[PDB]
Amino acid sequence: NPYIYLGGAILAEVIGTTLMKFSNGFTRLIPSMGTIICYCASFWLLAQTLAYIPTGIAYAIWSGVGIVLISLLSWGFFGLPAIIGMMLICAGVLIINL
Amino acid sequence: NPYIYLGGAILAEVIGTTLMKFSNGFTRLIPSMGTIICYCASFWLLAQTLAYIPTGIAYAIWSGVGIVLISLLSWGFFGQRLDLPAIIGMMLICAGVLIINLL
Amino acid sequence: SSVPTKLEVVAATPTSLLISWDAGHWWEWVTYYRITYGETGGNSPVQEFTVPGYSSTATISGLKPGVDYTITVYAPTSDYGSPISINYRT
Amino acid sequence: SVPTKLEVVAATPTSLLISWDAGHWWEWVTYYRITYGETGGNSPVQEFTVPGYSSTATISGLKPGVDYTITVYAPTSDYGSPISINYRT
Ligand SMILES: C[n+]1ccc(-c2cc[n+](C)cc2)cc1
Repeated sequence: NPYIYLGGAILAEVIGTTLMKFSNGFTRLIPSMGTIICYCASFWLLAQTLAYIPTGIAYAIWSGVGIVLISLLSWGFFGLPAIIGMMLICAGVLIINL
Repeated sequence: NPYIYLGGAILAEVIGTTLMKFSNGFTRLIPSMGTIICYCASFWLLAQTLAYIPTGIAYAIWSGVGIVLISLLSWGFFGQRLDLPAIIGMMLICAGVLIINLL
Repeated sequence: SSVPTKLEVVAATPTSLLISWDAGHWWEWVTYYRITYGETGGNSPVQEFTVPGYSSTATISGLKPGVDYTITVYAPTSDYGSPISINYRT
Repeated sequence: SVPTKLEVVAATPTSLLISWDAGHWWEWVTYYRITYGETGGNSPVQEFTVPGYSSTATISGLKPGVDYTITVYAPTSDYGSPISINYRT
């Protein structure tokens, strides 16, 4: 359960930072509201998932899947040690996940 | 100095997260207002340094130290829960982070 | 050792009431108090509106004169203390 | 690019209802600032702002017969030059 919301907060922050790179200086109204909604949700998600799991672990896990998923969908439509290093942290999560 | 105005941003977030445990689901005023303020400070300084510092360098620095900084603040502010075995997983998560940003 | 404390009616009016409460200490301050009001007889639901947690006062309007009402000031959750409820006849 | 097509829909001797094409969803800005002042310049101009989802706005409190200049600025100049026109009450 607790690692479902943490990863849900990961997806939320990743969607927020990508909707930020699409929008300009918080001017593009539709993705600007998306970033606010994504953030307000993700902060409310981290606030609730930090009471369950140890915080330095929810920290570490997030920085992992963070760049892991940000570079995962980077090759999606937008713009080697990045593929194996992805599995490295991914295994590091596997020894701190249930 | 760019790397040091990053350090203010990373520590502001480090401070703000430990307050978010006090925020009590954003239902306790002072910790709830405290974590939004600390994060606003982190925003202000990261963008101040992004004009000088490359991306993955600043992010993996944030990663390793952030995993280190609050985990020792959690071992003091609150304590420890732990629902699995390997602490080294976070160091090799950080390692896996260090080898997809820098590498 | 609970919050909120001392729910009192500052000002009155046939169609409006002004109430306040002891918000407690700074560490006891919350982000949003929700406040509910309805008839004492209880032949209707309960109107509800929220108010930010940095204000110890709230204003209610649209009341019917002469009727006895029951006001109850809550908290975000049930961990801060039991809700204080009072009565008043306009 | 945006805003585009600034024209006056309705006109009273003392008021003007203006509208523009706010773009299209993914090019919707967050706000448009509308600047209206006398076409001469004996006094400064007046200015307000309208949310970006809104494509129309009202301008009240004008003098009858006087010609005015209305400008609708984007949040920044990156969305194109501000469209400005002229009208006489
Ligand atoms: C403002 N803010 C954004 C992201 C985090 C965050 C914390 C820890 N990690 C590893 C990633 C993101 C904290 C605060």
